[PDB]
Amino acid sequence: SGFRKMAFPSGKVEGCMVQVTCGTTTLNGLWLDDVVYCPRHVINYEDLLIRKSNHNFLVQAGNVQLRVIGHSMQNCVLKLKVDTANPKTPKYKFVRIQPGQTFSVLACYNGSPSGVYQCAMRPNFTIKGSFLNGSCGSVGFNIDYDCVSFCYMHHMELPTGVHAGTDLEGNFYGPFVDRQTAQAAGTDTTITVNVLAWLYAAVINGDRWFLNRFTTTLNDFNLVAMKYNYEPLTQDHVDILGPLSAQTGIAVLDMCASLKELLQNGMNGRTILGSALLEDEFTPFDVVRQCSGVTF
Amino acid sequence: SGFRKMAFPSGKVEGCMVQVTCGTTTLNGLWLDDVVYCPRHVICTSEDMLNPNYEDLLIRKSNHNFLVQAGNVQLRVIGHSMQNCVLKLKVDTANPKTPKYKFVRIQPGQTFSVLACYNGSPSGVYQCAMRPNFTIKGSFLNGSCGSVGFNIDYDCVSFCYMHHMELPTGVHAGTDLEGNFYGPFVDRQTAQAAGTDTTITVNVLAWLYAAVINGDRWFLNRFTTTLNDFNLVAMKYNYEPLTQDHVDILGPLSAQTGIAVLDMCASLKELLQNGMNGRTILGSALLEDEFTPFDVVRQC
Ligand SMILES: CO[C@@]1(C(=O)Nc2cncc3ccccc23)CCOc2c(F)cc(F)cc21
Ligand SMILES: CO[C@@]1(C(=O)Nc2cncc3ccccc23)CCOc2c(F)cc(F)cc21
Repeated sequence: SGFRKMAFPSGKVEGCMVQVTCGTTTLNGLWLDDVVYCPRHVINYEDLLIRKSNHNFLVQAGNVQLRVIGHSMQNCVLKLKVDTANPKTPKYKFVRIQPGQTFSVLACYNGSPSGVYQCAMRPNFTIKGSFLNGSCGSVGFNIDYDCVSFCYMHHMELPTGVHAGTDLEGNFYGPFVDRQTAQAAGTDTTITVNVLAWLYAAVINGDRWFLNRFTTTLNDFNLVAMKYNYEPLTQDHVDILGPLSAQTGIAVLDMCASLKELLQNGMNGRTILGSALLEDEFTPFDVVRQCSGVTF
Repeated sequence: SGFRKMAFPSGKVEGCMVQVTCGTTTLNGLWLDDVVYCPRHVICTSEDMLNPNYEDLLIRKSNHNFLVQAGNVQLRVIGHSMQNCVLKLKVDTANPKTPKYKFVRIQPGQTFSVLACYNGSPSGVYQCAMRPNFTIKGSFLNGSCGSVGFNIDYDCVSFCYMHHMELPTGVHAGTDLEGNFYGPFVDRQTAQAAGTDTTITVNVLAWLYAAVINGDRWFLNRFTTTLNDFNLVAMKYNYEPLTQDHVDILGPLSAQTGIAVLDMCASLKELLQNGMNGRTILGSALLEDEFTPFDVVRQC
C-alpha cells in the first residue's frame, strides 16, 4: 500500500553528469559516449560559437578534466566532442515527450547531482521544477527496461518561477527562446487523463468516497472539463485508462462522472491519497508501474 | 525558484541493492563491503511469523541456505549473524560499488529518501519522513522488504532505515541499520497498531518559511504568540508540541525572511483556525510537514 510521487532511480544518469565551464558561466553537461551535451547559452549563437576554440570549454567529470576536441551546435544545445568515451554510458535514447507526460529530473550544480524529483510537462510546456542558479543543463529522463530515455534539458526560469527547457536535440518545449527578453508561460490547464489515473490509484489504495453511481458521455465530460481549465479527454486517453478500469471495475466514463462531481462540488473537507487537490502528475503508466512494482 | 519534494540521487544506493533468498522467501539486501544486511524475517515461514524464535531459527540455518544475487552474479555466503532485527550475511566478495557510508538512527520528523526495490532491483525513489508515531507513509508492495532509507551529505550515504513491515492501516515500520525498530513495533504477525499520528510542527513552519522565500506571503499576519499559547492551540489540531530546540533550529530561516519564529507560529495558528480559503501555499492545499528546516535551507 501507499502512493508516493516517485522518480526513476537516477544512477544511470548520475554517471553522465559533468561540469561545463566557458568564461564566467558554469553549468551542467550530459556526457554520453564521446559527446558532452549542454545548453548553448553557456557561450547570434552561430557567430559566438565560431569565435570559441576547444580549449575555451573546460569540462570536468568528477575530479578529472576532459579535453574538448570539437564543438558544434544543434538547435539550442551545444555538443562538445571529447577525447574520452564515458565508460558509464548507459543504453539511452533521445525522446521528445508530449504535454502531460511525466519524467524524473536529476537536479545538478557544478556537475554534481544534488536531488531527484518527478514532474510533468505541463500543457503550457513548462515544468514546475525546483531549480536554483547553476542548475542549467540538468536533465529529465524516463527508464524503460535498461534504457534511459532523455527527454529534457533545463535552460531557463520564467518570471513566475516555472521552468523552460529543450529535448536533447535542442528543440524547446513551448514557445520559449534562450534569449534575455519578455517571455511568459501561457495559462496552464489540468492534465485530465493523469487526474483520472490518480483517482484509479486512490481506488486501488482503498479510498472510494468520491465514487458515484453515475456515468457520462465523453462529449458531456469534455464540455464540463473545458469550463474548469481541464485538458480535453480523447478516446486515446479512454483506451489508455482501460487496464485501470478493468482492475478496479470502474469504467472510464464512470470515473469521469466522479471527476465532474469533484469539480462542480469540491472535496468537502475530504482528501484523496492525502491530498486536498486533484493530482495531475501521475500518468496512467506511472499508476500501473507503482501499483504493480515494475523494476529497473 | 520552485519548491518540490525532492529525493537524494539514488545511484550510490542502487550499487548496493542485492536479492536475498532463503527458502521460499525473497527480499532485498544491502551489500556494503563484504556484508549483506537484510530483515531477519527472511529466515521465517508463514508458520513462524506469529511467534518466531529468531535465535533458534538462525542456529538451524547454514551459509548455503542463503542465496544472494547481485545482478546476474550469485554471491557466496561465508557467515551469518544477527544484530537485533537485521541479519548480516558475510559474503566472499567486497562490493566494489560500496560508497562512503554511515549507519545513523534518526528522530521523528526527520526526512530521508527511500529506494524501493523488488528482487534486488531498484524500481523507484521517493522522499518521506519518520512520522511522530514512528511509522513511515511509504509506497511498498510485497517483496519490498529490505528497501532502504538514506540521506546523502556531500559524498557520504547515511543509511537510516530498512523496511520490515506494513501495519494494517497501510503505513510502514522498520529498523535502523543496526536492527533496532523505530517505534513500539516487533517483527511478528501479532496484532500491532500505529499510534494516532500527529503533524510535524517544526516541519510545517520550515515549509511556511520556504513559501515566504518563494514569494508567498498571503498567510502572514501582524500577530505573535508565546510558545506556550502556540502549543495549547497546536495540540488541539493534533500538531506536535514545538520545543525551544525547534525555535532555535528555525533561527536561520527567521533571520533570512525577517519573520520571527513566534510571528510565523501566529500565522500557523491562523491557518489552523481558518483553513486556506481556496488558496494554496507552494501549490499545496494542505500544510506540508515532510520538509525539515535543513531541507528548506538545502533546497532554497
Ligand atoms: C542564467 O540563465 C538564465 C536563467 O533563467 N537561469 C536560471 C535557470 N533555472 C533556474 C534559475 C533560478 C534562479 C536564477 C536563475 C535561474 C538567467 C538569465 O536570463 C536567461 C536568459 F535570458 C535565457 C536563458 F536561456 C537563461 C537565462
Ligand atoms: C514480510 O511480510 C510481512 C510484511 O509486512 N510485508 C510487507 C511489507 N511492506 C509492504 C507490504 C505490502 C503488502 C503485503 C506485505 C508487505 C507481512 C506478514 O506479516 C509480517 C510480519 F508479521 C512481520 C514482518 F516484519 C513482516 C511481515
